[PDB]
Amino acid sequence: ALTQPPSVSGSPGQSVTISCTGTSSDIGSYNYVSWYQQHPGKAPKLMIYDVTQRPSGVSDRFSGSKSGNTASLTISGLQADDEADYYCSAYAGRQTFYIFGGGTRLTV
Amino acid sequence: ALTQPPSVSGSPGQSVTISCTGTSSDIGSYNYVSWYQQHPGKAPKLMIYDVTQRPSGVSDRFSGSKSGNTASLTISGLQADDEADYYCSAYAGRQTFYIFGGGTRLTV
Amino acid sequence: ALTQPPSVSGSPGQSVTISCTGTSSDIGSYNYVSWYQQHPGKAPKLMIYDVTQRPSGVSDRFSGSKSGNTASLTISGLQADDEADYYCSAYAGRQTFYIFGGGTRLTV
Amino acid sequence: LGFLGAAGSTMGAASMTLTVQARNLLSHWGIKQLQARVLAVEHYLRDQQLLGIWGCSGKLICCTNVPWNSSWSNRNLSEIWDNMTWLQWDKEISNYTQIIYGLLEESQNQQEKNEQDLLALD
Amino acid sequence: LGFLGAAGSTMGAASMTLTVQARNLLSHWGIKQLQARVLAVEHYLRDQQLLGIWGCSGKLICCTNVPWNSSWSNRNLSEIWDNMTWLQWDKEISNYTQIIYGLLEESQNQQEKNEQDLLALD
Amino acid sequence: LGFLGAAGSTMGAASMTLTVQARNLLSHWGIKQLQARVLAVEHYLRDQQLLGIWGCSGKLICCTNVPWNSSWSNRNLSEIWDNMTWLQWDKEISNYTQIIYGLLEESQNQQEKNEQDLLALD
Amino acid sequence: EVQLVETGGGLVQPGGSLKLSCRASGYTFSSFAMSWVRQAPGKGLEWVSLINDRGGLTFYVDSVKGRFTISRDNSKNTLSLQMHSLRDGDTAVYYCATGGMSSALQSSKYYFDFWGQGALVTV
Amino acid sequence: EVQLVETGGGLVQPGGSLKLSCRASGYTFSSFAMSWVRQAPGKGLEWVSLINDRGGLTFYVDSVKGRFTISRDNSKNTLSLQMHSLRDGDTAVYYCATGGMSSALQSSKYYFDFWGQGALVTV
Amino acid sequence: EVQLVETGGGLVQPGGSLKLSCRASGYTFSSFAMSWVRQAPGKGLEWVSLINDRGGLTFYVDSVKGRFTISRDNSKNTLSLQMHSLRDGDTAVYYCATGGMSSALQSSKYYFDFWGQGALVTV
Ligand SMILES: *[C@@H]1O[C@H](CO)[C@@H](O[C@@H]2O[C@H](CO)[C@@H](O)[C@H](O)[C@H]2NC(C)=O)[C@H](O)[C@H]1NC(C)=O
Ligand SMILES: *[C@@H]1O[C@H](CO)[C@@H](O[C@@H]2O[C@H](CO)[C@@H](O)[C@H](O)[C@H]2NC(C)=O)[C@H](O)[C@H]1NC(C)=O
Ligand SMILES: *[C@@H]1O[C@H](CO)[C@@H](O[C@@H]2O[C@H](CO)[C@@H](O)[C@H](O)[C@H]2NC(C)=O)[C@H](O)[C@H]1NC(C)=O
Ligand SMILES: *[C@@H]1O[C@H](CO)[C@@H](O)[C@H](O)[C@H]1NC(C)=O
Ligand SMILES: *[C@@H]1O[C@H](CO)[C@@H](O)[C@H](O)[C@H]1NC(C)=O
Ligand SMILES: *[C@@H]1O[C@H](CO)[C@@H](O)[C@H](O)[C@H]1NC(C)=O
Ligand SMILES: *[C@@H]1O[C@H](CO)[C@@H](O)[C@H](O)[C@H]1NC(C)=O
Ligand SMILES: *[C@@H]1O[C@H](CO)[C@@H](O)[C@H](O)[C@H]1NC(C)=O
Ligand SMILES: *[C@@H]1O[C@H](CO)[C@@H](O)[C@H](O)[C@H]1NC(C)=O
Ligand SMILES: *[C@@H]1O[C@H](CO)[C@@H](O)[C@H](O)[C@H]1NC(C)=O
Ligand SMILES: *[C@@H]1O[C@H](CO)[C@@H](O)[C@H](O)[C@H]1NC(C)=O
Ligand SMILES: *[C@@H]1O[C@H](CO)[C@@H](O)[C@H](O)[C@H]1NC(C)=O
Repeated sequence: ALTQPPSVSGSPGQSVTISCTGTSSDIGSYNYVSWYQQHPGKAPKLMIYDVTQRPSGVSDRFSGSKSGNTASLTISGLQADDEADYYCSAYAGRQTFYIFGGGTRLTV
Repeated sequence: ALTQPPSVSGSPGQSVTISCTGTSSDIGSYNYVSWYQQHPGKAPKLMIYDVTQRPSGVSDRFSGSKSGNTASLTISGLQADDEADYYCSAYAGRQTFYIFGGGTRLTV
Repeated sequence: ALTQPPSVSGSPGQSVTISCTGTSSDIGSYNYVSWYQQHPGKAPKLMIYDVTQRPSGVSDRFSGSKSGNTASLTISGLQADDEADYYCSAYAGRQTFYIFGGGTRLTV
Repeated sequence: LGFLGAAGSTMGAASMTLTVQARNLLSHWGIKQLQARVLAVEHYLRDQQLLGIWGCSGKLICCTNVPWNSSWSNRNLSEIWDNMTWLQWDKEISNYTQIIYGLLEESQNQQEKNEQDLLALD
Repeated sequence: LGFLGAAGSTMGAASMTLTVQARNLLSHWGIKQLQARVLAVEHYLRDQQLLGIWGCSGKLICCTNVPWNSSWSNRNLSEIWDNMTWLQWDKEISNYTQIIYGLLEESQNQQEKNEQDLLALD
Repeated sequence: LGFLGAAGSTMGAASMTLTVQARNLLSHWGIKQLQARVLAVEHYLRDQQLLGIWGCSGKLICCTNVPWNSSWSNRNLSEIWDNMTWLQWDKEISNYTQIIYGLLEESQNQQEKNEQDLLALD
Repeated sequence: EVQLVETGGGLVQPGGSLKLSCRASGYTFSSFAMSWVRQAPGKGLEWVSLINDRGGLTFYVDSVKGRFTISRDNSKNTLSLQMHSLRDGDTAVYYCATGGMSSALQSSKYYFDFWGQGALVTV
Repeated sequence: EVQLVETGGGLVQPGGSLKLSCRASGYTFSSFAMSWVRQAPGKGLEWVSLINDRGGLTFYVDSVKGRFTISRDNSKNTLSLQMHSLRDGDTAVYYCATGGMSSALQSSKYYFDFWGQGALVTV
Repeated sequence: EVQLVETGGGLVQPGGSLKLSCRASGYTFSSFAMSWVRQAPGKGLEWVSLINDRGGLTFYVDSVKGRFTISRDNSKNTLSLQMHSLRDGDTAVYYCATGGMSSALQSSKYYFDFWGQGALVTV
């Protein structure tokens, strides 16, 4: 699995970073790392895809990047509405197809 | 190997069942399970093939079936002449070709 | 690796044999076993190739053979100038390409 | 044997002479002789085009993913290969030829698309 | 649809009718009719020869190792396949056809040589 | 180079120009001109048929399972590829061409049958 | 509005079987690849299976490779999953999702755009 | 009457080699695939090798894969087995048998119809 | 006179990278396959990588397979090796050598004919 360690937090209005560490070939070679916002009892919402892209419906608060074998999600100024688990996932070379990371909890 | 546990017995005229348990993909997926009658010092004789078929020269006493991952040989009314070891074998997916079971002894 | 055990020696003018033992498929199936003369701080020189061949520039002193899964280098009458480490190597079936043996030291 | 020597042989036995037959497909008055040669070429190319379309472009014998329907003159398996000649077989299933060919074309286009998708998986 | 039925369809949709088009390439006064048939055959063979040369000898659809150059009318990916017909595409890149073909031939000869070397590794 | 530019080059060097030569095989009075074109097509098809029969249907270069016999003008390996032209080679082995072709056909039919059997192993 | 709605599920004994299904609308069903994603109670997300848009190519996570079947019916706009030889380890919410692989003519994604709410399967 | 008759065998030192052969009649030799089956003294049956009817395809159990050769001569109606680099673990009766794979035109069997009596090999 | 002359090398921190190169003359560069061979301080010889004469086929020892790149420029008569993600275990002299595989038209060798003196790489 990918690792997104527990836990991330901050006050409303502060920025936070949620990490996602892979291994070697998975997020190292493939620029297909996505991030999801998981509410406690609701289906997850897509925030980030590829490395830096976000779908329509996702605000400017969510952005991200990748370097080496580690990816991250950045929230530019945290809202109380962002108290969700975050998950990263990535393409796994047509061998395992997709690897989800252990997720991590964001507290505002 | 396939397992045909020791031992099976009965009085003359009684029916008996000889089992043959496989694993998952071998006798589960391939309907090519045969049974042989092995005399103590003679080459084995074919009794059953596929699942339910028998060659000419084999009497009505021998019949059989398969379900799940387990096969069996049924003797409809046991003769003293049937005191032989029984062996089951099956096709193994072009990987190992044929798997013989450990055999089992029939006593009348 | 291939094994050329330590150590080989003899007086000037004596013949010596340097062994190289492989496994099964490597020098057993491929007649591509070479020998090199390694000076203490210089690049190695090719002595033997295939099984019995030697390149121009290599004198009659160096000859060799292979049998079973073991190869050897023969020096027909040892010079003080032959105090070098010897290495054997061989083709490895397009899997590992080349296997070098642990080398061995010749003392005159 | 030689050309058509296997014509009276069983279908199974005759499968060993495909090479022989294949080579003999290629190996004003004069204008009609020329016309005949041109038409022979077009016929040859049509057979080759079908083999290409069906995914069997460079083989005398090949397999496909179309199952045999029992409605297509089910005559067992060993009876067809051991006790029948190709001349007879060609009559036994003459009304199914177009059906089979259509199926062979469809179960190729499906395969090419699946291969194309797989080649796009990084 | 039928022959050329997909001509007004998008490039993507039309990829499913390649079989239909392929079959309709084959399926003194009289001498000019004969000449036309001969020329049609030569044309057919030239297209087949290119597919052979490029390493795509028995496929209606195949992939190559030549990257698409952005200079060759970069029109995105989904725009080409979903909002354009083949007739339009053939004009969008008409000046690059010879360049592409040359590249396809070169990045075949390189592949055949690499395969030949690998088959010589014991 | 260009067409036949490699004719005087060594066999090895000339192996890089196969594409060039292949493309130039395709690229009452009038009736004799028409006849010549038809015959050229038949010749072309015969060469293609052999490549198909031998299991080398879509390659300019391919390998086979027929060993080289030393009786077939054994001229070493490097001497043939580096110090000889194709024109010379074609004379060095002109009396073995039919033998080699027969072997190439046989050691194909054997391969097709083995492949067919393997595809029947569940 | 794109919606994926799962049904089926329930508690099944280990060694048993069940089938899930997902109906979908708001998009052309036949234009997208789909998958099932597992949410174990405390694990969150595991990929289980992927099917292409024509329903001809399927891929599985090794752990269900010999047990699960992913299938489609594009006339019904239905995705389905047949799970055999169930284990307790398969207890999870199973989500219907669109995304993953594509047609090779249309900007392959390798991510999931839409999610249903998921069926709950207990074993 | 179909008969398979083995010869050869005997005691050989570990690390040595020997060859077995089987003559056969009562059927067209060339019409059937054949195999060798091992009967270790107390194990009963182990498959060792399979050869098709034309003598072109051979298959082996992994344990003899790098050591044994199975071969045929259809003019002699002879099946043979060359065993190299023998181990004590190879002590067994080796049976000549007809069956296993087939021609793909003729009802593949995947079972053995006939057995010889077997050669005894001790290592 | 055939000569292979290495350059580059030096001490690099673990996790870093460096590139080696070898210039060569006295022979047609483009006519021979080349390789890099490692001489660890006390191990003597380990094969690392092989490249064919046209620079299109490369082979690696598994231990550097995901880290090293072997490349050629036949106009410059230069062989080169890029080593990424270096480990202490890679400390060695790296030799430029000609030999190994060949063109398949020219008496494949499977041995090394010429050696340079090698670059020293410390990690
Ligand atoms: C074998 O051929 C028969 C005859 O055409 C097929 O049966 C028909 O299948 C269609 C499919 O919708 C039905 O509408 C027809 O009514 C069927 N005909 C009869 C007489 O029942 C059959 O499906 C074919 N089987 C295979 C495996 O292709
Ligand atoms: C795409 O096409 C362009 C245009 O021909 C190529 O650019 C040329 O590359 C050559 C290579 O030496 C240069 O000399 C030219 O000056 C380049 N032209 C321009 C306008 O810069 C380009 O390399 C091609 N790209 C690919 C990937 O093939
Ligand atoms: C190479 O060609 C020679 C010449 O034809 C072959 O030798 C002949 O083999 C047949 C086989 O039965 C013998 O009957 C002939 O008497 C042989 N001729 C001579 C002159 O000895 C040879 O076998 C061929 N080798 C290969 C590998 O095909
Ligand atoms: C013709 O029929 C006879 C009947 O026994 C058979 O032996 C013979 O081989 C057949 N010939 C061919 C060419 O099949
Ligand atoms: C038809 O196939 C069955 C399948 O076993 C076979 O037993 C039967 O003999 C065959 N009939 C003929 C005429 O060959
Ligand atoms: C084809 O249809 C005709 C129509 O009468 C029938 O007589 C003939 O036997 C059919 N052929 C086959 C192979 O069924
Ligand atoms: C023609 O254009 C219309 C516009 O909506 C489209 O719906 C239709 O499918 C098109 N026809 C073809 C053959 O693409
Ligand atoms: C061009 O490609 C980009 C890549 O994401 C896409 O977003 C954009 O919509 C495309 N343009 C058109 C006209 O499709
Ligand atoms: C091809 O070149 C001509 C020269 O004027 C130009 O007008 C035309 O648009 C070009 N075609 C393409 C596809 O660029
Ligand atoms: C012709 O022979 C000369 C002799 O040195 C050689 O250099 C030249 O390359 C040859 N030309 C061709 C086309 O091989
Ligand atoms: C013939 O082949 C041998 C094999 O090593 C080679 O040494 C010899 O030089 C070759 N002869 C010629 C003329 O190339
Ligand atoms: C072919 O046979 C003729 C018969 O005299 C002989 O002169 C010629 O040299 C032979 N060609 C070859 C390649 O041996």
